[PDB]
Amino acid sequence: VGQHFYWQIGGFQIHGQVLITSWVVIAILLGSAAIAVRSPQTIPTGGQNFFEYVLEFIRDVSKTQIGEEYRPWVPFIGTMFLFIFVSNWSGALLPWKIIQLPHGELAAPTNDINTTVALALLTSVAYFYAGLTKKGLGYFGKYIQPTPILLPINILEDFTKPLSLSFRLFGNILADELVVVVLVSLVPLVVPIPVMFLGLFTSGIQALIFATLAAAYIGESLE
Amino acid sequence: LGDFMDKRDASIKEQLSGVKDTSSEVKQLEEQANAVMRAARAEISAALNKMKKETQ
Repeated sequence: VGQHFYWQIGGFQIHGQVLITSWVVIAILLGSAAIAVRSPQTIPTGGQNFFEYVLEFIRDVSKTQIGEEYRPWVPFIGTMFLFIFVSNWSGALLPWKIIQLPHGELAAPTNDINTTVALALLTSVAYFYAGLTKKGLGYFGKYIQPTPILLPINILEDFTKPLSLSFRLFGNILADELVVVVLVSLVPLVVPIPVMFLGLFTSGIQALIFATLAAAYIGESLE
Repeated sequence: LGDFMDKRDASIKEQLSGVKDTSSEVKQLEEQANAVMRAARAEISAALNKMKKETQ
């Protein structure tokens, strides 16, 4: 219910949920990835099997969509998959109503503006750079050979697509926060029992659809 | 996390390459096993006929 910020000034007014949630989720993700890659065997053992299953999932969803050179963007789209996956599970699970904050709240990284618009902005910078790379440096995909009208709408869609994906992530995670907060504010938690399954299913497939939607748009960057 | 499956597939890769060069070597060695007795039998009849001319 308190989603704005708290006054931890650092040169500009910065959001507190953004900072702490994204920092701790990146920290636990790298703590999971780093300690289990120290001593891996050639056989897919206990955690290495799970990590390699995730990575071959990313290999398939990156091989089917983009083009001939998806492998350097597999790190980007894979860290994006892992981020959305663990942040959705942490929003569904990790307790943040018993801990109280004097100025605001602390639920998830995508609840606020910054860590969804940052994903949109990084993807858009990647699309413009990859378009100036794979295509020439005079005119990127904007240039209109067949139709004499599509010239402004080309840059207009190249502007309105990242914000659209941002709004997708918004309308998912903010809706999920509303579900969980009003559903635990109803009464003692005998009611969330069937709804938790639907939330888990939607969160997992939310991670998957964000992954394939990043893949599709670096595919358009390739095109 | 990539080289671990790269190795497990590269084993099948080197295996199929080995069987290909193997089959090539099989046909070549059976060709030479035919060829050595064929060369002996042909050249011995050659020298037979040539020395038989001078014998006549």
